[PDB]
Amino acid sequence: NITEEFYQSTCSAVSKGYLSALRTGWYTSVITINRLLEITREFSVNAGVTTPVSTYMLTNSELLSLINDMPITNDQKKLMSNNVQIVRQQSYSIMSLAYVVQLPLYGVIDTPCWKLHTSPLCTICLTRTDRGWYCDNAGSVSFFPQAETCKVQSNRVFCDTMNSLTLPSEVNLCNVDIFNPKYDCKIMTSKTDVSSSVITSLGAIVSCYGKTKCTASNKNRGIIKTFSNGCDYVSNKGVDTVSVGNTLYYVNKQEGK
Amino acid sequence: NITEEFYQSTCSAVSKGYLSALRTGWYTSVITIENRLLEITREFSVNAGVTTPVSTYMLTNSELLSLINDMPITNDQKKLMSNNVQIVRQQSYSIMSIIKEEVLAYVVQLPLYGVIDTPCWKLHTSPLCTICLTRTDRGWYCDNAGSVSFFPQAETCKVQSNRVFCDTMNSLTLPSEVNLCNVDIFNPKYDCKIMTSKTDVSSSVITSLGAIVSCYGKTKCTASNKNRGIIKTFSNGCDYVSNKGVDTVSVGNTLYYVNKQEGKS
Amino acid sequence: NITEEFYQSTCSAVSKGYLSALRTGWYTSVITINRLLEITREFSVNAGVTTPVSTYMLTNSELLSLINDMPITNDQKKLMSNNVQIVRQQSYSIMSIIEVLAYVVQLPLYGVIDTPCWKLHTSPLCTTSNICLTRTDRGWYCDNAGSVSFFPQAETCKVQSNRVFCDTMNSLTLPSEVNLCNVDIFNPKYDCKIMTSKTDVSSSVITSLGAIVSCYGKTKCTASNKNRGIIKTFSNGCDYVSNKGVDTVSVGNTLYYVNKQEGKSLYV
Repeated sequence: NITEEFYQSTCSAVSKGYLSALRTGWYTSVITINRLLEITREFSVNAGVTTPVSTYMLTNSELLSLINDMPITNDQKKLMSNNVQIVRQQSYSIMSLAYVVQLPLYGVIDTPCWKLHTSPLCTICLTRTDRGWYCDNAGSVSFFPQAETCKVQSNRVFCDTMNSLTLPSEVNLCNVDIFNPKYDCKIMTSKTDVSSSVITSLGAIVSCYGKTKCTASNKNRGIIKTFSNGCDYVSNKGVDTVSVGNTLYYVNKQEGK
Repeated sequence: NITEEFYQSTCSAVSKGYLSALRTGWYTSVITIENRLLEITREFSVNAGVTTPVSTYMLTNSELLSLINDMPITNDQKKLMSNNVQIVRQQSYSIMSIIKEEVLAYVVQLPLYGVIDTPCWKLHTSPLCTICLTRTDRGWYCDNAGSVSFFPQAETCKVQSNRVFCDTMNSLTLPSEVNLCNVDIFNPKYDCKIMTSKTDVSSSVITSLGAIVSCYGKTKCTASNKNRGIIKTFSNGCDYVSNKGVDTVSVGNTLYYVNKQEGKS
Repeated sequence: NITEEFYQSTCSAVSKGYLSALRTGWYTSVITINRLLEITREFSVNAGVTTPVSTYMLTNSELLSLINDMPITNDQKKLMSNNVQIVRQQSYSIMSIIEVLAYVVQLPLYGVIDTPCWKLHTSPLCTTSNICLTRTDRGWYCDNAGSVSFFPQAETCKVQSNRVFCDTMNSLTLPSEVNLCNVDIFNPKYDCKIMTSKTDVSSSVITSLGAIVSCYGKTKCTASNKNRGIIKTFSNGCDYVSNKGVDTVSVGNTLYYVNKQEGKSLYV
């Protein structure tokens, strides 16, 4: 269900097909008491505040029981129930044996999200500067600039709205045209050639300029492409590595023994 | 007394009343050991020789107060750290040393606060439309030797009650005139950082003691109470809600929760 | 081998002499299994994903064995072998499905090595109604296939001795002409990023081998030695101090510590 589109005119790639869950609240629960030994160790090691929330601190069934108590839709309950791993990673446990457990509440769910990657475009060079995750919100778009804040599992993304930036939909036009009149796209500029590569979700972007030699290879077939002056995109189905000068980039994870 | 002031003219809220402690140094101490040893060994194996926070196994409550007493600082400083060992541990590191022949040696690293008891405030912001503007520099501010230190990454400051503890390592220094941006974005004494839009935008932001709601264009925004129900239907404006009288806010189909929701005990 | 240059004209300092290793890939390995107890605890505490990769999860020798399997040069293998601590810190371990316990270990592959890196620190510079400027792009820079990779988040780079290990995931690519911003902020070959003020500002910044002190307006700033007390009183300007000769700096009532302060030892 996940796709990636490449836009040569702006030297940027967009990974689409994700579905959202945006944290807009917290649900708290007070808890009192072999298992006690593990809880005690955790709090001693982390000075009274832990994350993720471990199974010792809260068991798989106790968690589902709390999910059921939460004041939310059934589709929401169902979604959290299938992603306890992420839910735990976005939760906190705080000592006050008494301690308080703190779980996320998702204000909105099943909205489109996409991730944006960018590379230099030269003729002078321009690079778009607003990389990261975007999600549709209440008719606008929430943008999440810090990579830490969004967790992905298959086609589901879970983001924290605490430090998000709200933007109009017209930002999408920057993908096609950097000089568009409806929104002022953020860019960075240079007066000299620059070459590099960026690994994206389903491939890689290669910006190759000036005298630099750039090549792409396959583990079995060796060198399959030599690039010249341009901005190009390569699929992870047909390419395993990219080379920019003497720097080697790996498009796929390299499976070991 | 912690308070929150809302400023409609800039669509921003400021949480005030905090008192500061800014880390400007480190105090180190070498520790040797010939049950507790088992826990220390595990910690270092799991964290590849460097840990934070500093656990009670690595350094006991009384050993810690003893070190706080050794540190070259004021008594009010000593008193402050003594009442906040939890935070102090969270801002400290423990580093394993060489593989000795007959002992386990490691170094413990504790914060030294270069200044204390200065005012801090936290700034939240939401979009203001008339074309829209949003102020950009959210986060913690603290007074510092006649200027203001600004801490843009939320991770860097720890709060407990009315005390804040921040790390000066990656701070930005600014003049006091930055306060004037709260009331007037177009003031002549300082260039307030803003982000702009040519189209309507709607959103909400949860603050410390409430929430801000920016509602523009065709979007429906409402605020509700548990008891009662819908109190307020908003139209085109920037409004603030107190967490004493409102529990939830709705922007289009997105629901925001102003209070933490208390669950089964 | 490691030096630091101060540039008064820009109120900035550059630490040089480091050598690079830039992560551009991952090497994965599937693993099946007293030791089992520790592994189980780690996954229960961290909800199935851990970093760093512990000795329980992967032993010192198993690690070197994997380093030997990796498709890379010998100098690379030699470098990682001397820095297992860092390698573990940059690696992940992820549990799978289901005494029959499977998990995947994830190690960095360094696309390039032994290139120069430097770190950039900056402080406010004020002049003339006063105007004041601060350069905004602090952090690590490394040479990379004829250009320069910049790493703005401090988290991403780990240092040990004169070696730096950085993650290219969130890097920004820049031309070499950025170096000219060290000497001249208003240079014509590159547009240096700056932040501005219309009022005086004073502060200090601790660098790798010293500290920078920006002292302006009515503020009093001093520098001291433990063995000699006050050795300098500053006036309106931007100055640098070496950590060999100075231990503390004072800006108004705020005290900064240039060196780590050695304390009392304990025994158990």
